[PDB]
Amino acid sequence: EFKKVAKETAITLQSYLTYQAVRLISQALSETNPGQAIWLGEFSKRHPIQESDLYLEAMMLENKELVLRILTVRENLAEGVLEFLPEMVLSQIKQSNGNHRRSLLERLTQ
Amino acid sequence: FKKVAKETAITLQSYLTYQAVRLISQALSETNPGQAIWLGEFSKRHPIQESDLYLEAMMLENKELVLRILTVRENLAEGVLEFLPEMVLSQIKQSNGNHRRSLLERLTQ
Repeated sequence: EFKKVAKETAITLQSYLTYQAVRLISQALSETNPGQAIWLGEFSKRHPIQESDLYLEAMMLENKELVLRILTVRENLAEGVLEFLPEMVLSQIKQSNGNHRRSLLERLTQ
Repeated sequence: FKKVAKETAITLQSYLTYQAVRLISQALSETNPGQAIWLGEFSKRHPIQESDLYLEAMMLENKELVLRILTVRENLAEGVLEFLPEMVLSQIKQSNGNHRRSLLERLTQ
């Protein structure tokens, strides 16, 4: 029952999947149309993918076709990845937690 | 879809840690301002986006806080992870529609 945190994490996740889409598409383009990939690279320097909506809106001024392609790719990733995440993250934290704990307590002894 | 899932899972891990620290600091600033102010200074010196290093770093300075972060992040992790796929997937669809409509309008305008 921490909504503020759920909200901010969801929003973060949204932008991250957006970035994750741009990553895939960038690789694709680095093969197919290099000149366009160079553009995408430097575009992403001028605009933080962290504000994905501001990023996408900004892109509309330059390459509408890509925006659309991003919107699609991002949603597919979302479908493919989202459901596996809770189990995945929870046990990662658990394992990480254990290792830090056992490590920190060993330092006290040693 | 596997590589993405792992990278996302790591980020989310890293992120929830941050989010924990944040929540802890909010309380610390209400309670032990000296500690909170130190926490601030520390965060600047060590990048939270690197939790595992960020934590090991802090193990050399405030073991008691490290252990608290670990407990706190896991509480959030359990309270939040579950409602995440519905929220994000829905949130994307919604942003997706707006963006499409906006864009397709601009095209003819």
